[PDB]
Amino acid sequence: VPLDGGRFATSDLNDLYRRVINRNNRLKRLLDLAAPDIIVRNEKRMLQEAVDALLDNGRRGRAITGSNKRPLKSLADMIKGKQGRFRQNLLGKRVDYSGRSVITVGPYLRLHQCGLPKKMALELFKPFIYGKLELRGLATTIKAAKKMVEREEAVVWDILDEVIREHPVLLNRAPTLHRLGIQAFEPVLIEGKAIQLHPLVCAAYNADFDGDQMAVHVPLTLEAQLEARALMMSTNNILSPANGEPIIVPSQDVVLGLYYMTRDCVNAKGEGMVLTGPKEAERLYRSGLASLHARVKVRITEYEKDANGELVAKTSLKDTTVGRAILWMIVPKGLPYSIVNQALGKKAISKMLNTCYRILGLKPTVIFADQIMYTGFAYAARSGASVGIDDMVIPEKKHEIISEAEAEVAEIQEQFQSGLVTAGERYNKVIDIWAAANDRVSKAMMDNLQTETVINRDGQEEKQVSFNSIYMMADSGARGSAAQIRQLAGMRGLMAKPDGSIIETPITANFREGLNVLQYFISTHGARKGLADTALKTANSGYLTRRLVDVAQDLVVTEDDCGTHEGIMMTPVIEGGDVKEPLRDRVLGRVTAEDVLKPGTADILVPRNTLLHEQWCDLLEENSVDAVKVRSVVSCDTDFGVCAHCYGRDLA
Amino acid sequence: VYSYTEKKRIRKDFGKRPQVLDVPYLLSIQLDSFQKFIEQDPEGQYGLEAAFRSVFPIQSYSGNSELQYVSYRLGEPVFDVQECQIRGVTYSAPLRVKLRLVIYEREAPEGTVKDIKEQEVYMGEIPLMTDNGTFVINGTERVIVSQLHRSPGVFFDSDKGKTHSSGKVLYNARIIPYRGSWLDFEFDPKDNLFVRIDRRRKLPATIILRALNYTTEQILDLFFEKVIFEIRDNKLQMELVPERLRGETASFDIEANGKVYVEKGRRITARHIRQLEKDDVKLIEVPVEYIAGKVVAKDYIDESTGELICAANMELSLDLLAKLSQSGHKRIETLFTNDLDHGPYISETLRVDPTNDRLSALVEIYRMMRPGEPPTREAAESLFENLFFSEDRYDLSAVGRMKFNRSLLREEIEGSGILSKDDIIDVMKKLIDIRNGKGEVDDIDHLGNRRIRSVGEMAENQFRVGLVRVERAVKERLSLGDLDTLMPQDMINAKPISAAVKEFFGSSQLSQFMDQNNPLSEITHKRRISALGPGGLTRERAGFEVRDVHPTHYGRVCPIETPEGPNIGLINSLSVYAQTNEYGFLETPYRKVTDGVVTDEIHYLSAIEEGNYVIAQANSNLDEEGHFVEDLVTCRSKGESSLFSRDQVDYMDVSTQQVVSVGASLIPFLEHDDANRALMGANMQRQAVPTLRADKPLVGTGMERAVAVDSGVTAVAKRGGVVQYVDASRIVIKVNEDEMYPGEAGIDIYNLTKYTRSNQNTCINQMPCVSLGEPVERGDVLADGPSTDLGELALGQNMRVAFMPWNGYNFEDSILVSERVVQEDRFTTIHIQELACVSRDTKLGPEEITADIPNVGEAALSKLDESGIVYIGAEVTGGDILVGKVTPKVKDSSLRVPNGVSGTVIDVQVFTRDGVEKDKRALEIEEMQLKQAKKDLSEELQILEAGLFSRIRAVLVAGGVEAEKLDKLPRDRWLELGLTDEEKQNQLEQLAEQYDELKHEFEKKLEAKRRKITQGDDLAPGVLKIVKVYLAVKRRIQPGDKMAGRHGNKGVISKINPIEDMPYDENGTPVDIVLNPLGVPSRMNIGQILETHLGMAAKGIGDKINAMLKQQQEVAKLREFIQRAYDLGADVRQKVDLSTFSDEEVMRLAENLRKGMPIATPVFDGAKEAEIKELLKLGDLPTSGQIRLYDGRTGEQFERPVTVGYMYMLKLNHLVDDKMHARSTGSYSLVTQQPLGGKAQFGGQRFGEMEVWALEAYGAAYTLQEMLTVKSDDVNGRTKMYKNIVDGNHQMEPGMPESFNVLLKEIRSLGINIELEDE
DNA sequence: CATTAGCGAGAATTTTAGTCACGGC
RNA sequence: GGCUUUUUUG
DNA sequence: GCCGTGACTAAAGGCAAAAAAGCCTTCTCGCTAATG
Ligand SMILES: [Mg+2]
Ligand SMILES: [Zn+2]
Repeated sequence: VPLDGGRFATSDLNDLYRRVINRNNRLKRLLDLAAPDIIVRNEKRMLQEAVDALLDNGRRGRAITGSNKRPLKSLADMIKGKQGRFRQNLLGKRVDYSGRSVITVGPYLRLHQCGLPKKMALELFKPFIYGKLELRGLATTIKAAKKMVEREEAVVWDILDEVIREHPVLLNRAPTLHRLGIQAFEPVLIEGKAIQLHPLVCAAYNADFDGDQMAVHVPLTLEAQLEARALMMSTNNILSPANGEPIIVPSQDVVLGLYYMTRDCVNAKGEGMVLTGPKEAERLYRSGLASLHARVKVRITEYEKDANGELVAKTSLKDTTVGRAILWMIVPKGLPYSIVNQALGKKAISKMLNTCYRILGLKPTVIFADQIMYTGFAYAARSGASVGIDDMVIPEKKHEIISEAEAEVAEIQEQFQSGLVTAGERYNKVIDIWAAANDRVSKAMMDNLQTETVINRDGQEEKQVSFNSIYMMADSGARGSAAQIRQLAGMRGLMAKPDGSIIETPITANFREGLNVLQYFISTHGARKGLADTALKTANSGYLTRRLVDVAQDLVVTEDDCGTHEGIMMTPVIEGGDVKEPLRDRVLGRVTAEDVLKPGTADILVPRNTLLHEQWCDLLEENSVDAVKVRSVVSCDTDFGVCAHCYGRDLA
Repeated sequence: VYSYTEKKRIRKDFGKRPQVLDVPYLLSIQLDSFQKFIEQDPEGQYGLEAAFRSVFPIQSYSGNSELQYVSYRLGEPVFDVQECQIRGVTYSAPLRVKLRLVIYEREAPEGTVKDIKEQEVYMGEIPLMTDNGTFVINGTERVIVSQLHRSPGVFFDSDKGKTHSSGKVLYNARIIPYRGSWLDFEFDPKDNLFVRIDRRRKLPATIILRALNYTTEQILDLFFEKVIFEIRDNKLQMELVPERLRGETASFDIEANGKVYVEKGRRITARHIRQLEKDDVKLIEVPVEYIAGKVVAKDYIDESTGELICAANMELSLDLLAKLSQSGHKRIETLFTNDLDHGPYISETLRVDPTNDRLSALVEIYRMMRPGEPPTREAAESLFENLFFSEDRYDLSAVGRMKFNRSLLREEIEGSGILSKDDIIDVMKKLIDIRNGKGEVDDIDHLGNRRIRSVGEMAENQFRVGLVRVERAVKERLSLGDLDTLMPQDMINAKPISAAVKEFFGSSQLSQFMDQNNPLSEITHKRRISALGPGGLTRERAGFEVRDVHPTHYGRVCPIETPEGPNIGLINSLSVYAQTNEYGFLETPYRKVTDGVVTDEIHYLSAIEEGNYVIAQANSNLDEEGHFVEDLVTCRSKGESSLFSRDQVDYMDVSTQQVVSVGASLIPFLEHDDANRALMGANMQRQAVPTLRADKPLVGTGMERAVAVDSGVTAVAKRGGVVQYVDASRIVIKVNEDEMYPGEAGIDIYNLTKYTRSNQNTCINQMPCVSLGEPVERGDVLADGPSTDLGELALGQNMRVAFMPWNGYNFEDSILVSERVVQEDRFTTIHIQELACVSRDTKLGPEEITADIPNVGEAALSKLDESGIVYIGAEVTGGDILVGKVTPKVKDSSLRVPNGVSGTVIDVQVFTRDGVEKDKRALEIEEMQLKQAKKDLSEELQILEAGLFSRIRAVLVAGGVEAEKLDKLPRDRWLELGLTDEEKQNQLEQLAEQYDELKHEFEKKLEAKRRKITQGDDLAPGVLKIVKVYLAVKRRIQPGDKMAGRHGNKGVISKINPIEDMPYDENGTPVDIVLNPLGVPSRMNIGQILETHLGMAAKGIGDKINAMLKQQQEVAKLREFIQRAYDLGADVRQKVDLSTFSDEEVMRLAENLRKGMPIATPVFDGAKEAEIKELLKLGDLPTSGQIRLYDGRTGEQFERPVTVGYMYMLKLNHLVDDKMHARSTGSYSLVTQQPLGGKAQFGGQRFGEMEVWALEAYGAAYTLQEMLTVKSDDVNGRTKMYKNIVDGNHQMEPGMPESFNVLLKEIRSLGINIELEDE
């Protein structure tokens, strides 16, 4: 390749070939004149070395290097290794019709659509614009259309909007950890120079809005378009292949808003009335005459599919809160009312959402999820939940507790002064003492924070769940855990040395108050170790992933039935105390290797070669079966494939 | 008391700890290092002198000719820093040395000088420190990080049995020289000692032991203890001491003098030892069978026969006893051999030694060093001698010698540069002691075993290597001796040394590309320590132990400031008060405490000594007399912190700040944040971007003035005085009569750079921040630099923030921004880009740059001049043309605008080679540059002859000429006025004699500037001329920027929102930034909440000052109010009385406070909540700091009051347009026919293999096939689809991946036959 | 006017698995 | 346009 | 005398992106250009 100027850039292969041909010609000319045999030995040996290096460098020994003082690339070098031809140009190759941008959240977008900058749309679909323009007769020649598109004419944006009505696009984030890393969408034109993305899928991508770069590709053929529309839409991906747990679980503020909805108070403005229906409740709240959450009785209607695929309604009165009545708007017909009458934490709602998918199918549940989106965001915005410096209520007793702590240690060290104890005994004593003090302080600060006093309707103090903001962030499960709450107001706890030992003196201070110099220094050991572990784990783990790909990349389902009865007995796991996992889940979604036998002799509870699901599992729960032998892939007989029944029910 | 520069705005601070030792010069580590490199050192122990003394003098092989060094000096630089930056030349100075040539007669006694010749000889160009302390190589600025490496010396490491199944602990000893070959000693699982050299094959240790002319007997004597046996009547007796009775079982009864002392059969007892030492018995009979396991210590031969009965290192038996008894060997010498105390490891190695004559040992060593070579005995001797005794091919340096002596408990700390036999013997003894439990192993991570290697040592080593090369060359030359034919300049070649130095400074693992996008990053990059580079670990070879923080890191390296990613724990920055020791070890300040009194005495303590004393805590309560107010205090002794009495304490930390680096120090309220988010915040603050207009942060650390002054980005008042003339580019300072020089004092001139390109396309601007006619003093701040205000660091802005969810626009981590922010342009920045065009001389006619361009419309030329250069100030757009460069075919290869970028042209620079005609545009730019230079020069003249003609008029007044005539007569006419008065004439005539000299030197310096400007610029070979264009672009905030806080709470802008829709309070003042509170508890970095609350406190005073200023109320009531604000606090060290301040000063301070009172905070002496609440009480804000709000969308009142305040918000160096790009169809790689990669090349994304598996996981097949074949490399097929898309048919074609064929040929390029099959 | 570079073109650390030599009863 | 070397984002 | 044993050696260690820099052997001489 010629660079600027008279110089020509040289490659390693050319230099090695030149060396080899020079030596070959030298030996040829020298041999034609019958030179002394001593010379030809050295020339032959050096030609052997040269051809060796050309075919492979550094393998035998000292490697030929150039002006860079580095080993020149060989033929084996070009084909082996990460920089080799395979892993950089056969299993992966840069492609056209692609773009890179930065993710930005968009609330108003529906589930099955994503944003897109105008510049990206124009650049990506320029090939599509030319054909449509000639079809509409705006321009005749390709060059004229090319001139038109760069001019940003009025018709250009209109035709672009016309041609990208339902043309699917593919979105992925490097690194693409799991198969959910690639999803299709129907783009919609927006302003700016950044891509707008639906919120829930961010949890699936494990992508936070911290500046992550996002990639766009575009399918071309009709087959590719229909393929993406039928498979890669978000609507068709709600249950992860990893497990049946839904992957569209709301997180953070949506959970916070929903929790703020369904939470009663002892007394509030506009409490104790009776309302015709949930529709009236919205009228009261917007007018502000009644508080968002107050215990009242409202007539509600629920539909049940208990009949043979038929919906039946009923009407009664319930003792619920206004907010729950508001939330009842978006609930579809099938779901019973009892599932939206609790505190509605993060665990419940997802589970609740799961229940919908168990009954109403797919379109009702995606519409339900979008409605949860909109309502939760609106009411969280109205909620005005904020964190303040006075929110971290410091426990009063904790202080003096630390005082009394010194007491016992003031004695324990004396035991070492008198020699009645060893270093290990004193170490274990102080470790246990500090652990007990930490537990006591944690319990006390839980007790002081989680509850509050408030006057009832009759003028007496009543105990209800406290409305301190941190408690709404914690108990709702939206973000954080009890460990974080302990770290905020309570004392930090024992701290670990780099090797693994524990410093005798724990961090008695908390983050709300100040920290002395040494304790902050001590805490850095664990933080630095965790950061290093996170930094170096992604290299080792991902490589492991690759080793799993090649071992099992030959497995494709080929035939429906293997026609064998061999299987593996399946029993719930037990360690001698509580069962780690019940027998229910681990046998779910499989088939019976042999028919289920009742404890009553000669009774067939379940026929052989039958799929298992919830309608059958409860029968096992009713009968309380100890174990069952089920079909597995390890026993299917068909070669070059896997029996369809052997793998059983597919997670997706 | 305060100087005038800070009287403009006094910033209140909290804190109760008085300061004892202020922050020193932040760059003292770097500059003062390189300083020690260039001056003339009479001691000859530093820099060039020390390097020369190690190479000079040199002698010939014949010994008749010699070369000596005399003296050296550094020539003056050709240009200054600005000219070198502009012209792209290395700011360097020539090296001048004086050499001595000596000749000795071959027919005369040694020392008889034949002839002498002294001559200055050119050595080359050495780069020099900038006043800021950087390097200039090719118009660019580079800095040298300080390498941290393993200290030369000896270490004893244990593998903890990791490599062995049984887990038996192995101890290995490593000696590492400063330069030379390494050396290792190990224990095998079989419990034997082995030696290895240069990480080579394991070899038995004793091979080298006898290699030093040691017999077996001497080795055994050195390594063991002697036991003596005496032959009595058919008996053997041994001289027993109680001390040697450790870990022994009494096989036979121990008795002497007929009395039984120790029982028979069982183990020894302590009481038996006590009774034996009480009896004091030495000699005791021993049974013969008890000696069945004893190895004879020495050799035994028979005098009569003359044959060897039994040599050393063989087990004895009863028959050997018979021979030694019959030969008269009554005394028998054996080894003590107590496995539990002195294991016989050496003897086992002796039992496996291949030879003993030391000649076959040298042969084996020779074969070991180089396999397959003739075992020449003298060659082996020479190799050993120059491998372990060479003065030059091996060296330990002074520091290595001191460490070696200290480790082996030696007293003297001075020694030679080579090793010794006693040294290796003592190393073996200590290794044996470690194996036996005596002593203890050392730690690699301890700072006492590591040192910092600054730029001075790097330069010294590289220069020494070059000098070694050149002296070998000149030795080879002088080997061909001559009868003084040559002059002592020809035999030397400056090319090797010059090339080595320049390449090391230019391209090296440590010569990183410095990034001065803002002063804080520049400072933290200058003070960075790296463990990479030569003689250090790599990015991958590093383990889990080096990355970890060590308990001795306290006060020396910041534990929380370091880059995160593939390299963690290796690029840790130096701490604040840290300085280097003379040997090269890190040391920290401490205060000596005597009799429970903390005086002001300051000591510097290294790492090792820190383990021998007791160290207190910085935030330890103290009285006014240095007494700890309570007897029980927290202190640390050795990696552990425990309670101690007030009398055991010896040293206390000087201040709280000495634990973090500057980057962490600038973080306010750090003491309430996690280490992780603190690190993230410091790292992000390092990546800040200059603001269009700097604004002081409301909450600060207190060292902002120090960091601003120390960094060389803001002009500082070199001398005190008053301002005379002011300009947006130039500053004129008239010095006072106190600081004026005795001769030619005059005044001082400062030039301010305007919009100069940085190293990351950021705008570097200098801002004059002083008024006319105001006094200045030494060390003040005169010109605000980028992101600087009144000598205070100011990176970002202060926004009205409110923690509240808002319709999900800040769903996960994003930030909502009101359009009011972009209305005021408070975040719009300036970016400067470079476009360069090169005109070389190729074939088909040289590259010609002219406005003549074929097949182009008049629109392209409309922005071009006749000379082919764009006019200054044109509004160029993307896709246009800047310079017209053509080559005859005519081929149009002219430079064009990069795609997708617009801007405005600012400056054009043209470089022309010497001897080449300069075109009209070059002549124009040259003439304006010369006019500017001469105007500046003539200005300095005008001032200087103003002074001297004022002196002339004063002289003529006294002489006799009336003062009125001097005023009336022409100014220049004063010189020619009659000199009739002799007494004054003696100086009146001299006045002209100096005026003529001054004008002549001005003329010659002006001509020098003119010829420098007209000088043809040096270029790369084959390059005729080049042209350079500056583009400048304004960037405004658009959705997608990377905008963050100071506590690691990063985020991305979501969507610009009209201000009417933002939340607002009862007063109607909107809030412009809406964060997401949910990120607080998870990040648990509660500090930012306190920061916001303190922010409210600042402006709680700010508005009130604006109130009186609007009402123009009386000064008196204002004066006390500001007085009341400062006095707030508990036992605050800082106190200010405004009574001394004048009314004008008070008014100026008040009006400068209109934007709010700044508040400082020490990192660990920060303010608590009580004073925050009290200060908020001084304002009219609620104590809880949670005011209600109203939504513009709804107009109602939120049920729960929320927190609002000002917070210091930063914009990072990540713009959407720098990352937003896409490719439809463009170029292709010539090799694989695949699309390229990179925005600059207009390439597309990379189809990651990870997502190839991910796509394959689904049922998706057609899309994968399309991605693989059509859009990647099928040049034969992708063309059809491109045509097919035009017709509207979205039909594909399978084809065959072109890149796959390539591989085939590659495999076909070997002796491997591969081919496809039939259908 | 007189002397000489010169370069253009040509040429001369961690971890694991596997294999191989010695040796032990 | 290939390689090398740094720096940075996730 | 064959299996055990230890000693020696080959091979890999994340994904994507950006931003910079700097190179592509070295020795030798005749007419043109650099130099005095
Ligand atoms: Mg992220
Ligand atoms: Zn099967």
